[PDB]
Amino acid sequence: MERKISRIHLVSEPSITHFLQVSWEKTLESGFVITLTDGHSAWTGTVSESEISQEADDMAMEKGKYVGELRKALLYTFNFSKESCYFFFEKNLKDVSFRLGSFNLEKVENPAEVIRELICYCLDTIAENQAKNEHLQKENERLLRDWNDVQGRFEKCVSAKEALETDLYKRFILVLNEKKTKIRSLHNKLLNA
Amino acid sequence: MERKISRIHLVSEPSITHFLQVSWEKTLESGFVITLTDGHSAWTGTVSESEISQEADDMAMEKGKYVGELRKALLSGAGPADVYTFNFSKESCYFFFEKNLKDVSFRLGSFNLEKVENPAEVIRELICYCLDTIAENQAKNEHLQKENERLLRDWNDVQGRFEKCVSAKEALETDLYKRFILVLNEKKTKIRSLHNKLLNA
Amino acid sequence: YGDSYFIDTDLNQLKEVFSGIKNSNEQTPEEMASLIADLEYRYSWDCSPLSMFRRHTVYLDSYAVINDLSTKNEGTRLAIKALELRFHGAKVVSCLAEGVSHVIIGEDHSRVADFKAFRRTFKRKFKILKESWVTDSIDKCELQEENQYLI
Repeated sequence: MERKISRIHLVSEPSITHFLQVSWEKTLESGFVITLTDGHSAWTGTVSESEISQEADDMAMEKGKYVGELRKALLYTFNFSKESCYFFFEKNLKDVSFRLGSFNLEKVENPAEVIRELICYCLDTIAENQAKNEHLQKENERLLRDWNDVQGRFEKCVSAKEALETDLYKRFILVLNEKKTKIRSLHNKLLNA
Repeated sequence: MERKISRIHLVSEPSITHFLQVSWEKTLESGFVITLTDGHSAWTGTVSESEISQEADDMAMEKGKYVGELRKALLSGAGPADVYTFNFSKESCYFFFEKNLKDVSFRLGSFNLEKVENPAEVIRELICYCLDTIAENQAKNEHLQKENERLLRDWNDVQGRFEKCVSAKEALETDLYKRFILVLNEKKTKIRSLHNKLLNA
Repeated sequence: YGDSYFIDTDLNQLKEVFSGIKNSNEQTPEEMASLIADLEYRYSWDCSPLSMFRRHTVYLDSYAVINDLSTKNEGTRLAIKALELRFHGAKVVSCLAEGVSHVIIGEDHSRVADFKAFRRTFKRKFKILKESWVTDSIDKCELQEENQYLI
């Protein structure tokens, strides 16, 4: 799963941060595979498409608002209750006050396994995104070099065209001034001779 | 002094993991402080000099590759070149990961590790640093692809302008040539007219 | 030279005549704007597609902040305006001066405030013009007008 560990705060220990592992199940409405760890216990809750469709409109409030709350929070002022294994927190915002989802999490006895999953996904994501960044520097450098080369090509084209136009105009001015001198000489000859 | 995330895969302990979150000093060829953790108990310790290489001779492999391999195993990413069975023994507080060539027990490094009580915050910081690096890499990808699109658009625009200019500059120069042609033709017509007038003058 | 007084010269004659003349541009860019630009003026060639900025002097808008010539914008195609200006007899003055009369606004339009500072210090006031006046004009091989390309 896309088990992204997102930092959350405890109810009694705000300074010590739990990492709400925001996973994926190919769907976003059904929440995520919510695995939680503290270094002393594990909370691996497998919430599925069973407390979403019915829990969306149970409190006389729209599914869209419920799904919006899930996206804005499950994916701030976070609070986790260890005693009940139930991820609920005070969402003290504008017109929002309720237990966000009936997320009765499941707890496995060994925190080492959820720590395994967290560390594995963390380092895999670091490696994947570092390779992504590497070929992105590669592509960015390639396009920067291409753009600079074409800009220099246009520089050379403009310079060459301006030089050719200038020298052609100068030669034409020489020829035309000589022709005009001939014309005025013919004017003088017709006037006198 | 920093902690580098190396989740060595324990074949002997698939349930209790072990991270060799090395907190190394400003040395690599000499004894480097390597720190370990499992999830509920961390294993820290200071590695001495001239003793870590005794097991390297027990390994009977190359030196210099020893320092690089220690860095690879300690830092992020287990090195494919010399794969060690990550037998981070909790039964002895001695995280031995060894390449037992020619089917014999050959030890790699003398690591004096001690079991502690609460590595929870340390592992929290470890995976937090991992995912902070992930998030900054994602933001880097975002602005990198933004710059990619911007440079591609500018490259296409400059290429189009350059192609049009190179294609039509010869035509423009020929147009200037024809302009000179017409000007000189009318000048020569005037010259011929004046010459004919002078012939009758 | 090969130029005659009674035989009209064609392109072949002109090329041979011009080839006979040595190639040397010993003339300062102001003089192309004054006398050589008048060749396209007195004989009505100022409407040439690729060279129509002969008497139009623009601002090479390639800086994030105006009146400073060190903050060149990188990764953008703002230098095309100068080269297009350099494609003709346009005096490419990189800073706001009396020459600047066609401010070709590129990918940044918030810089108009800095243009207001020097829009009164110089006689021929420059006007805020879009990229169509320069960047797309020579791409279309023309010379757009300020009124139809404002902003």
